[PDB]
Amino acid sequence: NDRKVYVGKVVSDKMDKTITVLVETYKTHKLYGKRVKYSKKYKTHDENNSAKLGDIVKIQETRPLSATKRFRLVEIVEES
Amino acid sequence: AVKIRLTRLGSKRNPFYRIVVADARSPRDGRIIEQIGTYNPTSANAPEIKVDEALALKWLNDGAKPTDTVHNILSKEGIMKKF
Amino acid sequence: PTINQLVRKPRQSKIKKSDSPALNKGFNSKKKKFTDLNSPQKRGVCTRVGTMTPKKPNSALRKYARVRLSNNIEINAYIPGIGHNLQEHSVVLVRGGRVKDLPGVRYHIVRGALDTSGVDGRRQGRSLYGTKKPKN
Amino acid sequence: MIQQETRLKVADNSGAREVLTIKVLGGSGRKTANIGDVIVCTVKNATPGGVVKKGDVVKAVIVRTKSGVRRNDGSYIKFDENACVIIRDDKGPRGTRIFGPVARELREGNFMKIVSLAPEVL
Amino acid sequence: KSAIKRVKTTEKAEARNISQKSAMRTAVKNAKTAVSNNADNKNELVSLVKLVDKAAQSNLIHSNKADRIKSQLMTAN
RNA sequence: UAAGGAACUCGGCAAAAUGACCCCGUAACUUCGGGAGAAGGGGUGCUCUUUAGGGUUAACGCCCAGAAGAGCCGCAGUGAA
RNA sequence: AUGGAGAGUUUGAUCCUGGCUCAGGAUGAACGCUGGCGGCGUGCCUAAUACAUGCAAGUCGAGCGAACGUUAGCGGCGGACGGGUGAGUAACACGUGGAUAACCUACCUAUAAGACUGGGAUAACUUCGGGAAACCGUAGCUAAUACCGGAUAAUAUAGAAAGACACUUAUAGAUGGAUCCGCGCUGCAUUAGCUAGUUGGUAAGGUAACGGCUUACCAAGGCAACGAUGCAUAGCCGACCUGAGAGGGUGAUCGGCCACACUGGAACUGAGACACGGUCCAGACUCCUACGGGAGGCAGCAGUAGGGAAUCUUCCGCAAUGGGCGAAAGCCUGACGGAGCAACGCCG
RNA sequence: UACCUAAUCAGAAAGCCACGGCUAACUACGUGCCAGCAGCCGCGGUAAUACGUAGGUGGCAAGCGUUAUCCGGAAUUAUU
Repeated sequence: NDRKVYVGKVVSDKMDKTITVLVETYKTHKLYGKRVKYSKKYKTHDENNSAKLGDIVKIQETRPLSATKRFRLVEIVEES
Repeated sequence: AVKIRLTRLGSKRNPFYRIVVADARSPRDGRIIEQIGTYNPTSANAPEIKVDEALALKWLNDGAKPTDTVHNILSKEGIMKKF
Repeated sequence: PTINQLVRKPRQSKIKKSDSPALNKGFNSKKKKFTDLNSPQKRGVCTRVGTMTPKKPNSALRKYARVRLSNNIEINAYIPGIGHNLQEHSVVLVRGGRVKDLPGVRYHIVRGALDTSGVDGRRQGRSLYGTKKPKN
Repeated sequence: MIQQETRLKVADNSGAREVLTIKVLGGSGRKTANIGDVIVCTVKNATPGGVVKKGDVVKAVIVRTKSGVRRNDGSYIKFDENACVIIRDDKGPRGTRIFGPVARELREGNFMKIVSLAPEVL
Repeated sequence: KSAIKRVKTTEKAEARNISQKSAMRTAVKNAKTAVSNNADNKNELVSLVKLVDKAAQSNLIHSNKADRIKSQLMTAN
């Protein structure tokens, strides 16, 4: 048992140590066969490490303790 | 009360019973706690008593007996004479 | 304002009109709606006698006894053959079939069916047209 | 004291909801009528459905009146509003149920059917 | 024919006198009252013993709810 | 002024209804001004708390009433015109 | 690639695009009938058609009070499970996975467990005024492995009532549900738009869980085309035909699940519901009638009435397969089995 | 009381349809725009074996004509 690797890009940035993150999910047409895509929306409890518009972050699985934030991790994968 | 109920599933008027650790409150299609492969009483092929109760050894210690009155069916599965 | 369009026109199916306008009918009385039940034949109420004398490709005085069926429906029905029912105000099964190039009547009437079966004159049918009395 | 041009509230499920007195049967010169009296009225307000439609001439019998009748023992019994029941020709209710209390003066008027369906009889 | 009280008895166990359930609720009403008043009822946590001569000897409360108060108690000492 | 409520009469003639403020809500039609106070539905006494409206004002002293509660009395609170 | 593919239709014959009148099998079928015999199956398909019914399923002392293993009736114990019809969720509801720092895990049997500790007592027995039944009165009681919390183990580091020559804290053997996303879902031109704590913030609790649940506050044309937001409304699937394959269909079966129980609505001690025949409340219904009442499964079976070109008997048994009662024994069952059923296909 | 070669009594595959055809199919009478026939054809105002009876014929199978429901028909919002 451990955590996951919810790495993505943070677009929105609210106050009170709160911000949402964007993920990625593949999608294909079973009846047709065309390939598409979709991005998940999960908030993360950050302080100053997680920026916005560019700065990537590697969020890990953890206790939600928020209205939307399912995972919490300040570990940033990049910095715009 | 939790014995080896014979899950009566398959076609109509010919259910393929499969001995499995089931409860007495859930007859026929209920809930199997420890599945034991499946019994074939077709009497037309070699593989018949193909029951795999390798994980059903823990079931025989607190709630385990006969559900569909299968003494000869359990006779092949001799996992006693060790207590 | 701000009301633009995105989705374009797709490949819609060609418009079609259901044939035999007398089947799949059922006017409700508790909801006053056409409750469809996929019925290939309804009832009828013979209360008229037609007489289509002039026409085109017929050269004979025809007729069309308008018979009102179930679900409050009225259609120009006609009895095909020689059968001459003499029982008015009686239910008559609507023959499952339309006419062929006959301006006026656009439906047929089944022989017999809780009414005047017909005549025993013909005997080459022995299947429809209220046939009976099998010759030995 | 129900006279001509008097609106009463029907107390049954016959379809009618309000009627208007047209004439008080009982004799030539009769002016008013009380509980246990038959009168000819017309439906002024009906409910969707039923057997009685609007603008119909039917016969009814008074069962409740603002001015209560007097008993022979010296007792009185007044109600809060006037009401009647659309009867047939053989003193039979046209409805199937009665609402509110009913006077005990209908027992002497041979109205067993109407008095055996009333919730209360005082 | 057989009164059910082992299957769907959610409302079957909720249809009679609640006086004993209300009387037990008044006894567990000092949960924070005795803790805020430092009562001797929650004293000596070696027992609460409360697992050798309590649960079976004489007990009539809830499950999870009681377990929550049966964790800090009976173990603190 | 009991029951009823235009049954009176050439005809609701003459009575009788409605009416002040405050709040909500308002149709067809239209020469776009209007219709419109459309229609319709609520509220109003006295006492004590609060915390606040322009203030005579530092002031929310005091007072004009702004809200927000809590109470008391009668059949009835623009208790009359 | 076991490898589709007729015409007419237009001059007086014509080619050529185009559409079907028309060379076939299928037809949950009925049908006017000429329907020898039959193995097997479906049968209010027309009908969540209204309502007289036969009617859900009875019991138990190894633990207690008849006259005589349980015989006194309390206590363990399916009325919601067998079932029935599918209007009802255009969608995790089902079809379909890992799962759970969204997680509870009551529960079912074995061992610790020493039968310990506060106990009176309980239905029957029965002191019993009357009542058409439509209900108060007169009331003492007697039990039973019915049965009662604190100090000595479990997130600390503030054990009992009794089994034959039953048993309890801990838990196992076992066990039912809530959940993430990846999957099934109509179009409007004769409508072209919708959410405002729409979009993310953390704190009053408490349940399978974080918690935009409310918690203090939070934006402009922002959301949304991913027609979100309106509808369409259907029980979902495992399936059978099908172009020759390329294309296309995609549910009658028979089981899982999801429903429903005159109509709604609010609550109710024992172990997991809104209860196919417990409550209360109201509404329009059912019928007899002592003036008060009873109320309705027929949504369990088979029937009377419904209009079906178009569909099962108010018949026997628990053989057996069951499970629930229940030391065995006893004991339960229109669950289920067997007979009436039509050319329903029988091909011999 | 299946298939069954057994007692071996005599218990019956008829039928309906097109028939000039299209599409494997007819001769005499009776009809004669009267009626029939009547998907496609059309046949009826005289010599309609297309009509109705008799002798029939092609089909198939204990029967036959009928009604509403997919696909041969043919790509026909074209997707090959």
